[PDB]
Amino acid sequence: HPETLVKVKDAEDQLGARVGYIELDLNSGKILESFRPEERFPMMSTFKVLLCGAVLSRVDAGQEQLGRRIHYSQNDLVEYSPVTEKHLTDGMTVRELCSAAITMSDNTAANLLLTTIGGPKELTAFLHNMGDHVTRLDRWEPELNEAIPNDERDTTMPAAMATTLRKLLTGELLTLASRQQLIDWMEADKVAGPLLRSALPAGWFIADKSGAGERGSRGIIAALGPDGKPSRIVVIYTTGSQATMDERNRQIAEIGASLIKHW
Amino acid sequence: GVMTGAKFTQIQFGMTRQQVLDIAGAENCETGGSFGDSIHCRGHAAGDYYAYATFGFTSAAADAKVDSKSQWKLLAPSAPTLTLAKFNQVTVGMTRAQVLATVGQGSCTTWSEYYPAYPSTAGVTLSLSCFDVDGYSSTGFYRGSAHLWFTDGVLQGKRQWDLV
Repeated sequence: HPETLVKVKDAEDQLGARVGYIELDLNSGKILESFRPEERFPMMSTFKVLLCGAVLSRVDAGQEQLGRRIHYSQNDLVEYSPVTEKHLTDGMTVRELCSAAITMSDNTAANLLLTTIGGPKELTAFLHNMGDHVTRLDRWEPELNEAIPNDERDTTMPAAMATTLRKLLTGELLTLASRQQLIDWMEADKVAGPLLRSALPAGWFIADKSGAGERGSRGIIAALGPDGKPSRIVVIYTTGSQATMDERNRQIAEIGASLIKHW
Repeated sequence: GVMTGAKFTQIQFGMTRQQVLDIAGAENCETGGSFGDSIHCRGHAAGDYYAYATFGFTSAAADAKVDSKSQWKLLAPSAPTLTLAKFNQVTVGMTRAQVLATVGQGSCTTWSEYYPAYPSTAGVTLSLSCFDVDGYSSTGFYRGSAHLWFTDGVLQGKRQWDLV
């Protein structure tokens, strides 16, 4: 809706930084609204949905078990490990690591999962093979958040991420069980409270994943809709702003308010 | 207020669950789910989440005692002087005092500390985060840091990111 585009452009001028935006109809794939949809932005932790989609694809094909226990050690830990730092003795199952990576944005969880699938290059090959020739993960946590200007490593485009999220959640790529599990993890997101969720009315469905990075980078991908079911994909990225985390949060939340008001 | 580094230092091993909630402010805190029977308390927004502390307990009992303290972005180093050269001088087997003398007495904060045999100190584990002059950040990721970990007060390993 053009009022949301007005809000996105206003968020741009208030942050002093590029904002990328797309609304996709979930079932048809039709682009409903967009701004800078074919410019590159750092994914930050939004890649962890794609990571666990790859993990689930391995489960589908019998190459992985969600119940498999991974024992890791202090040398595996990287900055921001709220779940994994509490299970050095007992380890964590693959299911528990995807839960921690998606619902808590746990960085060690994501690195352990990257190791199980063979690394960022293999995630990129997975994306390539499902027809996304834009999104690329090149590094591990935490370096992938560096957001160097004009650096295409660890970036996506809003349109590419939106289309790829649609294929993961509704396409035939994942089995029905894995489609449901990935959506369930995203619906159980614990860390994106101040973003789209703060504008969401009662009775609506949302499954999302946020990200934050260096140089003011911030973003969210979501499947949301009224009547307790997802019916659109929304992707919002920004990078380059010197504004505070609260102000970047508020700008994304206000885009969400406009998105929901003019649904 | 929210959870803070001051509150983190005031909470001690052996405190009950109620003592922890009283110091942290229970409205900041949660248990269950991903955190099990630990108590997890949030501070200011940071990264993709919030500065936080996580307090582990000997059991799920109401009289359970703190046997583990973890934090992220609540503590800041008082005088960060770590460098890659100093990191290179840190050797497995060093005591905590030998490490601190090597990397700088004000370069480190406690990442996690756990007493698996509480109230005994046997097998105590300690993770420090240590920072170079501009490596610490309270709201973004670190830009020059090391993880140094100990068992029974003896350095077991080290890892660094972005030191020069």
